[PDB]
Amino acid sequence: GPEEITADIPNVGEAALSKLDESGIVYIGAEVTGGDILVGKVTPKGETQLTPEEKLLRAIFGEKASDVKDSSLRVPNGVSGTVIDVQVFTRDGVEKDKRA
Amino acid sequence: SVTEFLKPRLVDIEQVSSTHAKVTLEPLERGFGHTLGNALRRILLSSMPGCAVTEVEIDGVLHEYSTKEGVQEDILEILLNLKGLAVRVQGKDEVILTLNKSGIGPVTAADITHDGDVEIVKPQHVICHLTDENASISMRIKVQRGRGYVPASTRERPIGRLLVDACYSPVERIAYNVEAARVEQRTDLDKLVIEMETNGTIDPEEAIRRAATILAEQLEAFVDL
Amino acid sequence: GVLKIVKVYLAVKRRIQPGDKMAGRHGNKGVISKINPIEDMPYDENGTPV
Repeated sequence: GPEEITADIPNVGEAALSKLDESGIVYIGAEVTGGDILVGKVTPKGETQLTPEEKLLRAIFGEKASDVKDSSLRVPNGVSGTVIDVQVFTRDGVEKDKRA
Repeated sequence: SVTEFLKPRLVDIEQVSSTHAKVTLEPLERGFGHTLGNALRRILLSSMPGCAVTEVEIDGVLHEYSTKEGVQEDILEILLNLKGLAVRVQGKDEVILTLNKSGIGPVTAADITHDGDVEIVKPQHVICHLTDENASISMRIKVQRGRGYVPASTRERPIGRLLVDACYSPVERIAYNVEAARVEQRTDLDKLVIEMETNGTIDPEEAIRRAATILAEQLEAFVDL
Repeated sequence: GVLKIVKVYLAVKRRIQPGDKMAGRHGNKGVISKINPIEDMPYDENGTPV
């Protein structure tokens, strides 16, 4: 499957997603420092067999947390500044998000 | 006697301008003129308290690196202009002023909403310019009291609140001169004239008294030892 | 194989500090060694520091 830019990163907490908009992109004018998430992206991991432990995890914590990885863009250590501009380039035929 | 020193007093205060003054101390013994003058100059240039703008909020802006439609200046230039605003706060250590303006023309310090405890000493201070008839600007300005230079970097906030470095020192420059004083029956006494240039937000006499109090409180540690 | 690209721009302000390189127009370059307080700088008869 394809990689998705999205606001639903299951493992991270609520605060770390406070500066992202509905499309998973940092707001214009936000003050960021090292380690802050700029763009939220998830990489799918796929297995068609569900072990009983995996079934228990899916039942308790939901199926979204499973079969998904984290590959978000983060500010490098020792880098700070203010978000002044964001530009989105989308391939033709692909649905555009709200920010675009 | 030789162990008794004649002590100075504030004799003359001349107001050349609203931001320029002269203070006269007389009489002084041999060598005490420069000794007092250098210390007073250092204390006045280093330790005077004042009020300064620290935070700004504008409705349509998100950060300092943007522009507002109908305003000829960038947000950064507006903040730099606001850094130079001279305000005398007489009742509190923190206040919030409101500015609302609309129509073509310069927006200055006289357009700030009146407050009982806040005095604007330079109403002609230009803040920005509106170049469109259907253009309005509204802002909230946070002013607080302190001393010295505090950059905003050294000191979460919502998006749209802009920080500005605070320079609380009201004194712009200090000079002093020692002349020969004409006392009743002695010719070995001096007179100290202190020329003070400020921003008009502090009285020269209270500044001199505050400097003397600071010097005395710092010196009282050497008395006991 | 590329679906989307997102570019983000960060702006920062750099102030002067010891270790920065200053220069003139006559080949006189140097490095700042100290930031001196205003009352320690030399001044003229009018009290204007350098």
